[PDB]
Amino acid sequence: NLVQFGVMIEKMTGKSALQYNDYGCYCGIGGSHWPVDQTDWCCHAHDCCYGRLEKLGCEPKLEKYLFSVSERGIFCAGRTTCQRLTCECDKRAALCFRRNLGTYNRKYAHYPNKLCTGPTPPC
Ligand SMILES: Cc1c(C(=O)C(N)=O)c2c(OCC(=O)O)cccc2n1Cc1ccccc1C(F)(F)F
Ligand SMILES: [Ca+2]
Ligand SMILES: [Cl-]
Ligand SMILES: [Cl-]
Repeated sequence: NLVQFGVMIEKMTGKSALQYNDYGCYCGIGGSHWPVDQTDWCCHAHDCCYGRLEKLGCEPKLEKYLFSVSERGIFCAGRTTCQRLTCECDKRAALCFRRNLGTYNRKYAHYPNKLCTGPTPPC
């Protein structure tokens, strides 16, 4: 249930959402070992954000929220607090991606999971 996040990613980065799937060791489902770069740390932080939401009773993988983008930035909304929290985790990630556009490297898109090595940093 990832239409909204993808749309947020595209608005904020100018790239297709597909460019952030399987990026590094953390972007995409699950993740492990040490983040390859700052964009990947965004995804590590995002996974941590979702785990916090799951411990609150939310289902952030499934929640559908509402959002807009102006110049003031990204405005999050939703009927429930869980939807709004999901939007906040995604927003922080999309902003993090935009902020690190400067070190985004195409070589890490679709990164083979065997190249993920090191310890798994804690949340
Ligand atoms: C960037 C990202 C994710 C992350 O932010 C992350 N931390 O792993 C992500 C994701 O993470 C949620 C999680 O693993 O808890 C699952 C599926 C696709 C994901 N993607 C890619 C993505 C995002 C939005 C819409 C579509 C896609 C996709 F996969 F189609 F490219
Ligand atoms: Ca992930
Ligand atoms: Cl976060
Ligand atoms: Cl609803």
